[PDB]
Amino acid sequence: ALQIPFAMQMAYRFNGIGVTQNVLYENQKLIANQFNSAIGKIQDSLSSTA
Amino acid sequence: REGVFVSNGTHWFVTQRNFYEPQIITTDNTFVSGNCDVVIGIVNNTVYDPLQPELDS
Amino acid sequence: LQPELDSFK
Ligand SMILES: *[C@@H]1O[C@H](CO)[C@@H](O)[C@H](O)[C@H]1NC(C)=O
Ligand SMILES: *[C@@H]1O[C@H](CO)[C@@H](O)[C@H](O)[C@H]1NC(C)=O
Ligand SMILES: *[C@@H]1O[C@H](CO)[C@@H](O)[C@H](O)[C@H]1NC(C)=O
Repeated sequence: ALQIPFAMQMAYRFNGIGVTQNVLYENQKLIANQFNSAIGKIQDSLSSTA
Repeated sequence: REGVFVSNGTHWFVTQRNFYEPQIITTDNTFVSGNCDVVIGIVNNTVYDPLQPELDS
Repeated sequence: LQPELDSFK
């Protein structure tokens, strides 16, 4: 295991889907809120007694 | 353009992810976009330009 | 680059 700071850990994953990593850093705040926001809904999806 | 930025204490370099092959930072292997006002973790440094030595040479 | 310099020095 080699430590990789999470900032550019996502960046390489973006390179793996044909997206330039420059967009991520310019949109780091938006992605973080979007990721956390999604975690909010997924929790309620299971808690909704479905 | 490829790999990540590394520094042996004070001298920054560019190397591929899966091996340590440090190289001098250059415009050819580092695509530039935007300005260093929104990226978190930017580091001030000069980027060697191969054209300048060739200019007037 | 070499021909470019030669074309215009
Ligand atoms: C880091 O690497 C450069 C590259 O040659 C070298 O000059 C320098 O002594 C090394 N150490 C530090 C602390 O910069
Ligand atoms: C890294 O984290 C430390 C403390 O957690 C903080 O002081 C520093 O500004 C951070 N740097 C970057 C580039 O995020
Ligand atoms: C980096 O350079 C900019 C402009 O040259 C300057 O405003 C800033 O204070 C420098 N240092 C940083 C960003 O740590």
